[PDB]
Amino acid sequence: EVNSCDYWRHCAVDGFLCSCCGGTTTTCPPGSTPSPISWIGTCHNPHDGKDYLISYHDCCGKTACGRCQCNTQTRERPGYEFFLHNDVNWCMANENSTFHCTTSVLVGL
Amino acid sequence: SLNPDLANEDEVNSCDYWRHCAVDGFLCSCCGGTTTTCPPGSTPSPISWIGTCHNPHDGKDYLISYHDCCGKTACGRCQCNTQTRERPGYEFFLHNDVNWCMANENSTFHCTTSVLVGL
Amino acid sequence: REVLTGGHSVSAPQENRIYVMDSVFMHLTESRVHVYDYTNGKFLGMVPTAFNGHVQVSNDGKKIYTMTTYHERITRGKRSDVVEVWDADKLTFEKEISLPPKRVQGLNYDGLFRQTTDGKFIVLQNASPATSIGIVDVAKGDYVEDVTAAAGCWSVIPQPNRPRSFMTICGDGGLLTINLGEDGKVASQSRSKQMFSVKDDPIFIAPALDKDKAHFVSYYGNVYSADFSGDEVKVDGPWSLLNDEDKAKNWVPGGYNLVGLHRASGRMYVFMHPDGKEGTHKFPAAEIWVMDTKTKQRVARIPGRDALSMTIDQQRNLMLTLDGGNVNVYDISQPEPKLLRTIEGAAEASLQVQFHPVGGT
Amino acid sequence: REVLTGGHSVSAPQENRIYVMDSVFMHLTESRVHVYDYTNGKFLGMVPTAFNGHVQVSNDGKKIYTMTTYHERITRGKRSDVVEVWDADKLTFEKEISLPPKRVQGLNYDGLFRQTTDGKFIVLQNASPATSIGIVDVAKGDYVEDVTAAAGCWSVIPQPNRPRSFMTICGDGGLLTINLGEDGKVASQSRSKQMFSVKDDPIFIAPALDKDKAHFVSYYGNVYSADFSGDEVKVDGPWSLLNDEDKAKNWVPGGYNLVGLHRASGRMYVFMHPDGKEGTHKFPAAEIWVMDTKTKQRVARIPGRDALSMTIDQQRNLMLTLDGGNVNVYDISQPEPKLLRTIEGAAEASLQVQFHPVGG
Repeated sequence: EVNSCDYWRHCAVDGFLCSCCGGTTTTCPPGSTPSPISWIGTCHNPHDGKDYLISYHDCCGKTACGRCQCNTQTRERPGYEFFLHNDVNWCMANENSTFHCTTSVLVGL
Repeated sequence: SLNPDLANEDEVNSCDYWRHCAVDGFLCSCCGGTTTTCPPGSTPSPISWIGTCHNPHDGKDYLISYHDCCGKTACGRCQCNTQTRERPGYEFFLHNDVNWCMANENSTFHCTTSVLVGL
Repeated sequence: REVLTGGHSVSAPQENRIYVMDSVFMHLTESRVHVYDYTNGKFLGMVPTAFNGHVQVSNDGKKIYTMTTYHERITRGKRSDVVEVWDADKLTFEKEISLPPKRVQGLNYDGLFRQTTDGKFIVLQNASPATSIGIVDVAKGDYVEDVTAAAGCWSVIPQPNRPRSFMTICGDGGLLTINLGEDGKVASQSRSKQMFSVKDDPIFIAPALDKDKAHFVSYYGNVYSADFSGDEVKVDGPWSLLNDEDKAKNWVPGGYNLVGLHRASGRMYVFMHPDGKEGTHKFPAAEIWVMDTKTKQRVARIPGRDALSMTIDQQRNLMLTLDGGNVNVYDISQPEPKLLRTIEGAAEASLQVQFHPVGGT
Repeated sequence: REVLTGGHSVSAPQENRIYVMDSVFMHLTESRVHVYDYTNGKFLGMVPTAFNGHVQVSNDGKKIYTMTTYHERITRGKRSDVVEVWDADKLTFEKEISLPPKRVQGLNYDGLFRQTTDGKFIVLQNASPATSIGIVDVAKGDYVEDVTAAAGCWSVIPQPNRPRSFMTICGDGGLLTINLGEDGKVASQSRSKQMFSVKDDPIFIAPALDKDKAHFVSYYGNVYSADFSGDEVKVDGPWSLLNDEDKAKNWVPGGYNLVGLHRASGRMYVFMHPDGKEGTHKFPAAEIWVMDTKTKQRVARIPGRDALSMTIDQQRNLMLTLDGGNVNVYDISQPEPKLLRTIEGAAEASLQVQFHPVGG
């Protein structure tokens, strides 16, 4: 279920799901580096009915994973609200900015 | 038969066109070039593999030189993989599984041409 | 007998040419610009743009500007962000202009990579992730300096009635105007009143750009206006794109480069889809609506062909639309657009198409 | 509160791993190796290999070697041909080894990028377009020797029964054997008698490689053998893959990495298709034939699944086949191969798959 674009935590993912790329929801595939910065989504948990902050950290420094591409946009906003915006490469400040895949890290309520 | 520029474009852009009998790659005539000219900003290879192809229109056989155009990324259009009289790398200049841009200033492969040398 | 030659020019004249910016997202390090002839769908050539290239054509029509990122070993080694200058007719590289290593990496909205009206400066979006606007001096082949005043703002809207002025959309819902001096540094600036509520009615960044004003559409189908005929920008809106029927079926805008303006007539073109709700602002077009910006009424609606981005040519009265892979060519010399042709497979993953400029003085 | 971390190792044991070399010919500057678990089809990771990369795994299983070409600005600027050494478990870059700017750019036949049996030297094909064989000292991280004696020859066939010896196929239809010293320089060499007629019966370069001999198949379905139990290679052949019925339907071999040998049984696996004629030597398999190399007779034939390349794992008795996009996994512990599963979309344009070594 975590490998589907419909999975609730993925509500603002624009990119490849890391869990399809040899990583998990919260870990980079071997040899790709987490971004320290990220866009953030607010996603609805269908089980408890509460909204949670999800941090969409990229994994960087390897070329495109190419698997499980998602382009979901719940509560996503343009670049004038920059940390809510997902049409930019959140690897942009890494030592190597090549985009590999995206994670969906649960922050909290 | 001998002058692709006077022929139907659809015909020269097909992998079945008689002189494309040992092409492995993208036809330059579909990439903004012609059968004998590189697309703008891509460079001819000074070396090539060579094929012998039969011309069904005049019934004669012709030496064809498969020069690449180089220094731009893959054209992506009209990919062909025809293998008439093609041989492995121990007959190197008859072989088409190598990049004939390999000796250019930039070896990035863009597209392949089919240049008529003679009978 | 025959001899292969290079050094050739593009086979069709400039007035026939369009530029399809292929991100090639599946292999984003090999992005490129595909050059097509819009009159017959013929592929004319291409310009390689490495990782997530952006592209524009010089106002004078002689050069193609690209913007890209290299690293010494692609996925490792030292970063070089650059603008490149390419000859439009030979499709050859001429010059590299070094940028600071923070040029925007993202999808190809027009406003991330622009030039002043007089063509003398390239004006680009930076993100480190702190935002600023970068100025490149074309004559000098130099980077000038960051426009730090634009922190917390996004994208570049040139003012076509002034030689080196542009605006940007800010997080306060207003517009910041920057007026450059002859050296590309900020000579003066001004900030408008709030144009839109960021929380309640966020706008799409793509302008419908007239000579002395600009219109923007919102997530909920409203229209906002920025009039820069004066030194102070005067902001207005909203007015609704929607009648009662439209509202009942929840029609909203959606797309990327999703609007355009035919300046002579004042017709604004907008990609629209039904059943709008939170999360549908980048949905493909069910329809294209054509709005009269003077009467504030819709004058036409046609099938969207799942289009996501568009562009307008004032000089030949045309509209191009783009669904990610295919380009549609429309005649817009009358209120109802007419489909002339579709170019299939122009790109693998493009969200931006542009004409080669004709005239425009 | 969750925290994203890197630094992680590949999640499946080495013995489960296979390596699909994706040329991505449509975008050849972003070639890569995809790492898969053959037991369940799971994607485990990848290694980027820039323009037309080649790949192998160190014989001791600890490292991945790639071979590729960079330019300062990709399509312009200074060329750098390299071997890179990557950690096999962390899939991270460790070392770049500089090559002269003539490493082979071409499709991924095994014999273009190999290593000595003892694992101490990488042995690679150059073309400038004049051919030579390049030697890389793994321990030193240095290009140490350029075997110009191999001019007019092609590809590298390691001898599994000697520590630093290999053969290459030459334009005279014979084989050149090179024995490297412990410094990676040529210590001796020899040339066989003509094995095959280059003009009349050209062989595919892909060996069916045993511990002390190698078999090769021809464009017309003959088999040639090279016995290197001694210092001097003894050559023989042809025998035909074909019986009379086979000939009537014009069956011939076709593909790229198109053969394989199961060393315990002597079974040789070959991709075949009917209606052979000039120009069909790279056609996808209609069938896989299973040949007993001792009796020189076919024992079985199965559907080919349009496969183009293969590879064998001796110790788990497995064969993988590959059609450009998808990987089929076969059990070959018995004479008839049994299809276990297919890994769909393992690559966009791959003609080579390899097992992680387990034999040390």
